[PDB]
Amino acid sequence: VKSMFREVLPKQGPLFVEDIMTMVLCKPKLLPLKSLTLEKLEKMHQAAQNTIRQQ
Amino acid sequence: WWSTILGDKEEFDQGCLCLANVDNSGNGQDKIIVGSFMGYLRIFSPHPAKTGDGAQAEDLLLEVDLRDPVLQVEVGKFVSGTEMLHLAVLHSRKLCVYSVSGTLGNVEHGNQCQMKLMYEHNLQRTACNMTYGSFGGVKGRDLICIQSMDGMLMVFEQESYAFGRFLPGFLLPGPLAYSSRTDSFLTVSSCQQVESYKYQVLVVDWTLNIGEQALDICIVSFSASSVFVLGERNFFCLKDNGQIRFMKKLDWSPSCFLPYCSVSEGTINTLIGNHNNMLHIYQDVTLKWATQLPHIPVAVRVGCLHDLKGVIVTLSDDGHLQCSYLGTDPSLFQAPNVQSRELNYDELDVEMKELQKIIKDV
Amino acid sequence: TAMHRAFQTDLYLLRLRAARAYLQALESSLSPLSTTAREPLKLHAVVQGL
Amino acid sequence: MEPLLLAWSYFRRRKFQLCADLCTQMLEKSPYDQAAWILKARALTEMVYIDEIDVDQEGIAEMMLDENAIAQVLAKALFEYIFHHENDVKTALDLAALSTEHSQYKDWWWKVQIGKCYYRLGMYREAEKQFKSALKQQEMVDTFLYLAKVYVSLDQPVTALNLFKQGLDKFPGEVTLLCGIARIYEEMNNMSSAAEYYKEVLKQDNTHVEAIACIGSNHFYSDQPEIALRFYRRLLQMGIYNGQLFNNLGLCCFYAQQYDMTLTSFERALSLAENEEEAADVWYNLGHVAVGIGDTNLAHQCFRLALVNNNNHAEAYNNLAVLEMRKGHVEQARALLQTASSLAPHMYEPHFNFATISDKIGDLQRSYVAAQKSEAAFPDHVDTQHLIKQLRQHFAML
Repeated sequence: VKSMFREVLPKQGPLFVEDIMTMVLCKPKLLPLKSLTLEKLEKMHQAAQNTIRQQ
Repeated sequence: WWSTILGDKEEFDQGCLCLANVDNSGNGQDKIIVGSFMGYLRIFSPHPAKTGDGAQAEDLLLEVDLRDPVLQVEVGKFVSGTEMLHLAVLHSRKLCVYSVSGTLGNVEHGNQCQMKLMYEHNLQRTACNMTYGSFGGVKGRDLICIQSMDGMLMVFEQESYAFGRFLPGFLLPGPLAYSSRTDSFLTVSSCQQVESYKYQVLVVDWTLNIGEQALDICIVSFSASSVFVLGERNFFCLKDNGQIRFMKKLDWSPSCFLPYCSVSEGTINTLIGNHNNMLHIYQDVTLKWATQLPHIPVAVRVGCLHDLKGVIVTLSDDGHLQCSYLGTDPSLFQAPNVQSRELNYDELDVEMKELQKIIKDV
Repeated sequence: TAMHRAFQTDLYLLRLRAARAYLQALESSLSPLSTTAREPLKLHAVVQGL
Repeated sequence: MEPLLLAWSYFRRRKFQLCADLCTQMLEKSPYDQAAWILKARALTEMVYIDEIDVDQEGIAEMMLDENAIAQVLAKALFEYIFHHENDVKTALDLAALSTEHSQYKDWWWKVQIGKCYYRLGMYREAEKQFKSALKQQEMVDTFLYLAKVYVSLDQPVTALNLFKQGLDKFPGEVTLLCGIARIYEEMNNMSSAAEYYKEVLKQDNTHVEAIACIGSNHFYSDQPEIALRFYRRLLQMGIYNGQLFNNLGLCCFYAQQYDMTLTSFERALSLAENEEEAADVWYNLGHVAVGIGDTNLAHQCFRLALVNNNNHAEAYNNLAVLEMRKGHVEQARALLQTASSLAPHMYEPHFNFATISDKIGDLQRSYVAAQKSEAAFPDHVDTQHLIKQLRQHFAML
């Protein structure tokens, strides 16, 4: 008499009965983590533009 | 755990910190010694300061200015006929020895030592650095060498200057040490040759090409005798004959290092400091634990802090002396060699979710 | 039950942040696609261009 | 003298720019001082100094940046060194050859360096005979990274294996050797024997960054999206704080069904993005989120903003025009796949997807050359082999 809480689930699903030729998407990509040489060489080259932007 | 900031716009490098009990106290509770590019020598003993949101007074015990650059300080037994410990202090053109005496005044800034210069030694050349060791095989006492700036060896016994010869293969001064067991003067010139000259009164004994220069050389034994050399990029471990025991390649660049005591036979533990404010503890090549630092160290020592073992002091080049910030428990690289106020809150928490007022944040 | 309301009010800013950046370029017509005159536009730097 | 010491003591704490001016302040005090001349040299060397190749450590790549989980799974010695940041290799090679003839042994450093000069230009074999002789006298870890660097560029994957088991038993448990061996296995996609070695560079050395992602990516594919998160929340706590990591942290929490950190991590990833080509890829991965909730109107303007922030994003042109074919715009879709293919002449997914639009219409000649390249760029596909044999029955007779 506390509670019913009876929500009966169907216990069955929509099984497939044939395969269908469909269109599939490109899959999501994890970006690479740049190395500590690539982080240094990009930072040096990014400052190489600003010193030639004034000269 | 503890912090301080000493001086103002004074610079430091390695060799400007030691950890010993120079006053020959019976309890053996070691004390800090801090040099500078000025003469402002300090001597510390930081009391256990709790988390009470206050700055405790009388942090410094004594302070004596010498109005001269202090290159490198060294503790050791430097008076003949006694087994006491004496602080040895190097200036750029003079060499001093200050036998420490505890004064009649006690703690809280009573100038615990007056500078009792036992013997000043005049210099013929300006020096780079130096080291101490019982050369020749004498017992109890320890003698003192001098490496000049252009490079020559002026050995000084506690009574007087002994003799002098030049250092071959010089182009630029490098670090220098004396092996206790194999009784040789181990150095490295600028031509990447780790050399070890014989003490006798020059022709080389044995060399080894190592590829680059090196900052600091340390030699410990515990038994296993082993010569450690931290290069600019790599990190060696030499056997006494000239055999590379192992190596390790470092992607970062190191700052200072110290191979303190071990936990097992054959193993020996080492601390390295980066320039990314990171510390690294090291069983022989195997990394064990690595946590951050507040700054870039320039010298590291390990001693005893108020009857606690496994203490790490981090002197910078600005005046920082923050030490042993209790990563998980302020222990040695041994498996919990000390608790040392290990009672704390936590380490390495899990959850990164905010979960507070995210609803109605629009 | 706290996780469901955390998703919606974070996704509700996401629809706004997208459309405020979508219309910021559609009025400037930055997109290489069209509907009225119906061609796309692809362009590239060629190997001889060095 | 205090200026000479303060110059050398600035080099020890590597204050470089404060060192070179104070050292050349001592330059006019003498006609020639050999100590200041090499200190002005060597402090100028370590301003920038890189050795290896651009070794940017992927997590999702097999060949020409393809995705995964749909495929499968004396004092002159340092004067020589000033030429090596300037990369004038031939001029350095003269005084390198001059000095090694001055002392024709006890210099393995000059032996391996001239071989590095030969590899810097392209003299493969002349380098390959050079520093092999230095290894037969000296045991150094970088020389194993020198012999086994030229051999992989000479394309012999079995000759790389012998060095990586020779020096591994003289330098036991060494880290960067164990990373070099698992890096050539990912070149041949030998992940059966690659990811065991990356479980050893994590056995000892538990904070090596470039072997934390390459395990935490090879678990996000092949259906361990919860374990792959644990390798990325730990990599956050080291404190690197990139924009690329808040992308990868956003993707792993969604596929592991952790809906709290799944999207705040993307808004922090949209911000603090370096280039304008880089904020495209965070909009693109946001599209795959938007297909997951089912909103297509949201998803249609996520690939579009990835496309206006960066054209020639070949994975988005295909991905936008599956959403078009869901609506009905056939001729619109068949031109985006037409230009997704011409940007990526690999990566089978536009090629196969062309041959299910152009097959339903009836053009069985272009829908063959479409599904021809969806076999050569990825064999062992299932629904290509149910399509070529669908077409080759039409081509013979009725």
